[PDB]
Amino acid sequence: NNYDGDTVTFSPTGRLFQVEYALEAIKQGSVTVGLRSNTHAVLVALKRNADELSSYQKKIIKCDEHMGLSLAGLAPDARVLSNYLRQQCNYSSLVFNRKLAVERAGHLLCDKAQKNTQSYGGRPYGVGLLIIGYDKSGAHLLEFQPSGNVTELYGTAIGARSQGAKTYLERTLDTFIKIDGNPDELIKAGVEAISQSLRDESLTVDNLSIAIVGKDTPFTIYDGEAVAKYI
Amino acid sequence: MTDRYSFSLTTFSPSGKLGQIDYALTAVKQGVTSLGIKATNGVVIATEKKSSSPLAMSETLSKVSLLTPDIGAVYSGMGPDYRVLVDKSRKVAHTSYKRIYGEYPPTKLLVSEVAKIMQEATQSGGVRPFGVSLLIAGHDEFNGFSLYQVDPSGSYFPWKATAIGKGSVAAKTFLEKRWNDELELEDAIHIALLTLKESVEGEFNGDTIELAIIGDENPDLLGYTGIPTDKGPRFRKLTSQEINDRLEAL
Amino acid sequence: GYDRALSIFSPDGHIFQVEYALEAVKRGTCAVGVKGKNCVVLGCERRSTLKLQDTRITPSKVSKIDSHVVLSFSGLNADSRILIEKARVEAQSHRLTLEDPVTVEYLTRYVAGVQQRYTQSGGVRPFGVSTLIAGFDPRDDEPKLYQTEPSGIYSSWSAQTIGRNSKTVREFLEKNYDRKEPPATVEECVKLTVRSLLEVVQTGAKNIEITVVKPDSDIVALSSEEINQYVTQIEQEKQE
Amino acid sequence: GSRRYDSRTTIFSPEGRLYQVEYALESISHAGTAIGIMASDGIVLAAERKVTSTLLEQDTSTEKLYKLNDKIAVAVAGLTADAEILINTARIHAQNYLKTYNEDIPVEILVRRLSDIKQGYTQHGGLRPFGVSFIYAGYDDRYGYQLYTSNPSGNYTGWKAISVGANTSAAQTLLQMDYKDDMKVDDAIELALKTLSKTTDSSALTYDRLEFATIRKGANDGEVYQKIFKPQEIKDILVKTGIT
Amino acid sequence: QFNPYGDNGGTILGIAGEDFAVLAGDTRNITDYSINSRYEPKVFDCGDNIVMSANGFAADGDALVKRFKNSVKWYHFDHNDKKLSINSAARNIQHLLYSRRFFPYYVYNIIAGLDEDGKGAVYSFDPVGSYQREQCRAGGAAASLIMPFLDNQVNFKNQYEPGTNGKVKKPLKYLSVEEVIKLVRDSFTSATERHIQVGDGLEILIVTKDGVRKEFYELKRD
Amino acid sequence: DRGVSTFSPEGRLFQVEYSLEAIKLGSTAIGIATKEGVVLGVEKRATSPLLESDSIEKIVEIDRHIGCAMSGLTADARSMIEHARTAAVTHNLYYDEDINVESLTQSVCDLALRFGELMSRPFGVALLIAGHDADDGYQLFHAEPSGTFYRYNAKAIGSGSEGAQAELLNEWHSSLTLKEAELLVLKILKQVMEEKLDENNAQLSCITKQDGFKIYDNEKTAELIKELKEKEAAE
Amino acid sequence: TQQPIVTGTSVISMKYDNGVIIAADNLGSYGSLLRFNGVERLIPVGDNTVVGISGDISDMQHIERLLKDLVTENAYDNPLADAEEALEPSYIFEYLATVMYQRRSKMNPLWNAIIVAGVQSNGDQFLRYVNLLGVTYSSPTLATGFGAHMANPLLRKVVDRESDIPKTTVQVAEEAIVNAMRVLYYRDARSSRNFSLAIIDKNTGLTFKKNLQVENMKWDFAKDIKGYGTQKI
Amino acid sequence: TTTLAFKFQHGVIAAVDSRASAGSYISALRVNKVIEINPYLLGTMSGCAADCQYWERLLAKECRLYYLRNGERISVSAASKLLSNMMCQYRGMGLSMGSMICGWDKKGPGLYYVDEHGTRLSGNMFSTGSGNTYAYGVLDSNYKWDLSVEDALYLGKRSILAAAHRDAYSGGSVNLYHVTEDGWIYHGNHDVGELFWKVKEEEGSFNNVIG
Ligand SMILES: [Mg+2]
Ligand SMILES: [Mg+2]
Repeated sequence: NNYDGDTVTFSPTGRLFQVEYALEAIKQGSVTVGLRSNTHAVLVALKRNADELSSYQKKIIKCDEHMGLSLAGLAPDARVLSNYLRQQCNYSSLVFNRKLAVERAGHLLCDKAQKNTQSYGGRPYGVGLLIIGYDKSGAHLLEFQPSGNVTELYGTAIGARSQGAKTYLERTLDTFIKIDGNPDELIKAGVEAISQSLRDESLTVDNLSIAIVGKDTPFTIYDGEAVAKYI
Repeated sequence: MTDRYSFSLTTFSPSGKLGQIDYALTAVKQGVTSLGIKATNGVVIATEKKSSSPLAMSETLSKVSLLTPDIGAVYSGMGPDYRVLVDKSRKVAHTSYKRIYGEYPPTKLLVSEVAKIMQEATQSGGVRPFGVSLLIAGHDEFNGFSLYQVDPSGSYFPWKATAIGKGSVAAKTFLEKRWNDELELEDAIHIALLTLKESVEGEFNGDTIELAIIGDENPDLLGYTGIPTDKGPRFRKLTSQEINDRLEAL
Repeated sequence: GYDRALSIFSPDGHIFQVEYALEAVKRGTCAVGVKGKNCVVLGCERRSTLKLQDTRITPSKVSKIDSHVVLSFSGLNADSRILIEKARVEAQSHRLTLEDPVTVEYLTRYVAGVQQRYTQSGGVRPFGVSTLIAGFDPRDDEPKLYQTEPSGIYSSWSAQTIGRNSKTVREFLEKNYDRKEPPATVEECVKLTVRSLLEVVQTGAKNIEITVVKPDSDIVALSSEEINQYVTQIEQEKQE
Repeated sequence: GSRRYDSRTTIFSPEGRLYQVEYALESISHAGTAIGIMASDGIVLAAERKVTSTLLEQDTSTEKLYKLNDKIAVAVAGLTADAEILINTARIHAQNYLKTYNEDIPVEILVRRLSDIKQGYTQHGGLRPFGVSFIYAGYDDRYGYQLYTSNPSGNYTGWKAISVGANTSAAQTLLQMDYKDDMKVDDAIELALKTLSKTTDSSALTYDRLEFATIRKGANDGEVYQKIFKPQEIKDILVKTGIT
Repeated sequence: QFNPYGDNGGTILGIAGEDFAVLAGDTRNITDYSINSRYEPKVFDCGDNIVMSANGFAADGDALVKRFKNSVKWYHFDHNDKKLSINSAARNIQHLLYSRRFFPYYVYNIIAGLDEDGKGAVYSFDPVGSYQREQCRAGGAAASLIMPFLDNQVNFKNQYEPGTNGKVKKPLKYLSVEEVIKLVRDSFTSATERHIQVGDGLEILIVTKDGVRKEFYELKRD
Repeated sequence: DRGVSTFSPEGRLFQVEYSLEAIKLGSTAIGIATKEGVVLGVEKRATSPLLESDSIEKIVEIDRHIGCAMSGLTADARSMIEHARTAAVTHNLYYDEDINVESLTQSVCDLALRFGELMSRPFGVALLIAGHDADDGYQLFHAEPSGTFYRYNAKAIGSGSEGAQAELLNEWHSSLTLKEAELLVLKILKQVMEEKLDENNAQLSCITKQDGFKIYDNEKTAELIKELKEKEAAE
Repeated sequence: TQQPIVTGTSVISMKYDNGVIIAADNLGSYGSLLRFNGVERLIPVGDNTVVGISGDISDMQHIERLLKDLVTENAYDNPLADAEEALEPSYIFEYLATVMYQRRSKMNPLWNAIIVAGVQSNGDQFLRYVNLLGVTYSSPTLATGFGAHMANPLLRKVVDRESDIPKTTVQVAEEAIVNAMRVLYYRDARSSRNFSLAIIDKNTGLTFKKNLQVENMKWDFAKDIKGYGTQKI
Repeated sequence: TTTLAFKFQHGVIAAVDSRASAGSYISALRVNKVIEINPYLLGTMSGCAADCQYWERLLAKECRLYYLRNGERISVSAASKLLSNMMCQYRGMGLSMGSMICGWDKKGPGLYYVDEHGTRLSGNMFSTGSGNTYAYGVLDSNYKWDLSVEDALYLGKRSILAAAHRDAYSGGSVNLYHVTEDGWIYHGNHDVGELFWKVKEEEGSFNNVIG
């Protein structure tokens, strides 16, 4: 109200409204789902078009051979944050001959977002990210909020109507975690999860975007006829 | 962090007034009375040592300050602002003059440097004006004795005699009746003490009054002998006893 | 440094500072530009509220940017000097690095770029100035006349006016200027420029300035008497 | 943050005016009147000190008329402290020019330079403008005797006769009435003092309330002399012209 | 005084075939008269069907290769996983080298692969960035021993057709990958005999449309 | 007042949303992508008859294989064009090749959100970037001041955009020829323009693989307008 | 640019079937003065790596602190710091090699020659060299300074190529290393009798041996050597 | 190295050798010492090959940007100047560059010599490199403005041959270029070994050499 003019101002109840408004931009964004087993981690994203002449906005970005994310909210902010991850993954490889741990990648994103919430002049990032990766401790899935909060999960969803997919994954938890050494079945569970967030529209060939990373699987994105198999 | 106040805090109002300067002058008005009188062979500056507490040692608080051996200053208004201005004035006398010309600046030019500093606090970014009016008395070879007033705006005027602060209006009227162009230094001191008594409520003695003069060279205060051309400072602060002696002939 | 964003969008999609800069131009004295077949004429209004003026030394309204290009303006006088100085420096910088003088279009594009830059840089306000830039490209006999404004847009004009009551003189130029047959001579071009200012000026005395620019760096400013002869001839034909 | 307290000194009004420049001009309209009159054989600068005191040391005082170099002087109207900042800058510019070209700076070039500095404060920096209007009186071998004025906007113009400060409307009308082109310095001296005497807000015009200066080729042969009038000399010229 | 440069010896050789390319180099690493390693790989697969070797000062060679490999990675990121053509890689390397014009990478560099028409390609660089496409290029310590031999046996220089006596040149018939590898092995075996910095082992990387293949051969260890 | 980079309660940047309103006031620009080329067309909208209309430059070459049309505060586009031309030529310097249309567009869009308290405000202009490369063929992009860019088969921006976009919705199909696209741009421009469309107040351009980016002569466009009038009178 | 002041001589090492061995004497020379006799030049990093350093000792102590800080930093926000995300020999080496090359590129080197010896997570032997120029190389045997000239020839007689590594036991490897250290003591004027030896084995882990001495020396034949040619007495 | 270029009736000829040496060792028999800045501009190269390649390819970037901004082809005078100003930035740093900027613009055919010093000279004929003195002799004695394209091409070709023969660091092959108002035209690569014997026989020159 009087306390939402900038990110540097707490409300009387201790809230940060600019951060909450940035969180609101994610809710307006298109749905994306993340889930993993012990061998693989999967991202599924519902891409959004402007109209029938337009392309469908890409949702998934590769950060390294073993890591990548999906976005929901302001796409340019995802490009900035993903570029930062690319650099950090790359710094780890060049200097330490070491693949960047997914947990450490989350810590770096948290700290980068945090600086934008405590300083004058700047603004919070207006995007949410779901980071998947496979490192020395196996498969991982992270959820990033532009408040700075990063959370390691078995599965999750962000964007509009994401609650439906999140409830589904909460029911299916015991099943999909056990899908080891079967990439196609893990993707199926993700496609079925994101289907719980659809209304009026359904998953078409240029609508659906899928990514996967695992034990002997580099981070690879599937679009177009490559996802027709799962429709 | 960083000083993000890079804009002026003093600005012209629709009527053409610079508010912060006017308000700085109001702070000066509330300040304790100080005055200056110029004689033929000297200048006197004086003020009341308004002690905040009787437990405070008012000798440790110097309202009258030496700027150069031949220049002294007194103020009315905010004491802390005055103290830092004295520090800057002493330094600028060296950096912008003595280290260049090998001699101390003349009164009018040191006043000009102090005035410039005060003007800049009226226009520069993220600062308020100084809440003081200064009375600067001094002597130099080619201009002789002089007395200047410097206001929060940075404007300065030369005076034969004047007063600033609390009872300045009444004090200036008192000085107009008594001043002439034939006054000797002792006559000016006498008039200073008379004028200052009117604005003082409580105790009026050497311990509650601060008074200094710009007069003859004091070779006894130089600290060394052997150089004929060096004859000592013209600035001298009168002692508590020296003031009381002149209060008996009052 | 002072970084405050002064030029910003409003809910209706307007940059008010840029639009208020145009209001400063509206207040400025009238300037007019007319290009003939082999020349360009720049006319300028001088408000007669200021007499006791020394016209020898008072900043003239038309300024040479190079030997072959001139610039006139309407709006804040002090603002215009900054644009003129920058333009003059760029003109010499071009001759030095490219070994050709600037084209009129290039010089216009530069000045317009400076104006634009001051509409989305922090800590600065837009120029309260619109300019008319005229001249001839090196080794070219085609007349050139351009206009710039605070927003930074620029365009070429057969004839144009800016400043106070420019609406009225543009009205005149739109009905009097024929594109198929522009003022064939210097006389006709100057006459049409003076006529256009007489719709707005008041007295045709020292209120009208005229500067003629011809090809190959041939630039001259008309005197009071020369202009007065045009003023005389115009009204004598009008008494009919 | 800090934005909250920013007055924004460099913005247009909806009408296309610069608030701070307009308000600075309002400030200057309360300053003592300064007048400049250009003649064929010299220039006169006359200015009124503001409500003075009897205890003010006039002979060492300077609030209106300042020397920029041997050929150029200025009359001030507005904040004296602001003026001195600009004056010292102008003095340096004149010396820079002299060092570079080994010739005295032409009057207009100095005027343009100071006027550009004023302009800058109205367009960038976020600082308040200088609340000062100058009358420049000077001589060079190109245009001879010249009068200029500059105000807080950074706009400058040339004049045959001009006033700044208080009652400029009344003063300019009086100058416009009695000024002629073939006028001489001694006549201009009289016109300036007569104009001040009629426009002044004081009861009577006296020597202690005035500063006076002339720039004359009344220097022995082809050269120019600046004369800042002493208090006694202002008293004499007041008697000569028949005002006191 | 500190000398930031050194010489790690080694010799490399790149030959462009009709539809293939080879980049070979010995595996010996040295300082002065000592051997550091008998097997220290010098020719690398940089991705996108491009092979590379920076011969000379090993520290600068390892840095340049590391940077180019990185440039390939970012080319994919920035341009939608587009394949970096051999000619584009060559131009990119020029700019990597010339960024140190006033403190150069002390290496002679060679890359090999296939052009956009599927033909064999070899590009050669100097330490400061000048480059050009070539058919045959030996670089490093024993470059002067090998190149004259290749001029003779690859481009058939100074060879004429019997009976004509210098009137008709020997025709420039294309060489097979098996033929090129023989010339490579004989080049290095000969260099090993007369150059002390050459020996220990020979590693060859062959580039075709099918991908990158490696071949290793022993050399004399004295 | 309030920050320039402030979020609204709805989760939108005020300044970006307000710049979109400025673009709505701009003159109409239309782009249509086909397998034979991409056509770009604009409404010139001269404010006066004395303004020489051929000096109105709202269609611009970025490279031989990339063109661009603008709508809104067109003065803001100049630095965007300069950056685009530099990016295109610089990539050719570094990589000895043409730059991808998407990569060029992405490079332009990176400038967009570089504003705050960098430039003091977003751009007040939208761009239609049309081009061809070997990897993705003929492409049309819509670059906004939000930093977002959508690829389009056909797109209209400016004051008559929603009316034109509805028309493009019905008319576009994947088998359009270059000639059919040209007439289609002219038809829709004529529909949404205030003044009567002719060769002087409207401009056409195209990008083909063979000939690259070309702005059409007024004589060439005049013939296409006459061809349009006759085919509309044909039924 | 500097010059080394207090210096450490040869560091020698070799691979064997199940791990690596590394050794270095305990001397810190000050030119020809054998100034400091209790200097440890083998620095363990965790339980899988030992970094052996020769050259300037003040720079060695700096590197020692970098490695100590590296371990601290790796543990930060790292639940698997003593498991899957523990420091590897290859991580430690690449970090040092990055630092060494950066420092030489600023013309302010760390005046050292370093050998990183260790065993990787997968049980692979790690042995690589880096020096003040940023030059790196790997070999079955590695040695710095004099060790390069005298130790390598002896150690290469045991492991001449990669295929000899599985055939070489820890007893044979240690014996060869210990003999090499004796030879260096005979022939290097900047060597000491006291040394340290470290064994990093994939089964038995890190064994660090301090206060070792060169023994079984041959000197008796010296009694028969008289004069420099013709002298009989 | 030997490079030359000269202006004549129907444009400008540009001829260069092809050798590169590392001391006495011939590192390259075939380097391209002409840089195709654009279809209307040429640059020869002497000095450091890297400096020539880098700065002249960067000049091409500036010349292309010029055309996009101004909608007009850059002049030879302006192009040569942009290049000379780049050199003046690294004045004293150690760049080594000597090149002739060849082209055709509004003022007709144009030829400018530019070097690392920042020198920029307009002229009808230039030659640089270790063998330039030999080339100048053939050029000066046979050059006319009235030359045909055929004869001019041979002159530049013959002048390089003269240098290739005598100068130890010049040889390999000759590259010819002809610059017209419609752009430059490449006239092939000519082996010096084969060209020498050919010219010796046909022309009768080089009598002292036994063939
Ligand atoms: Mg050998
Ligand atoms: Mg030769």
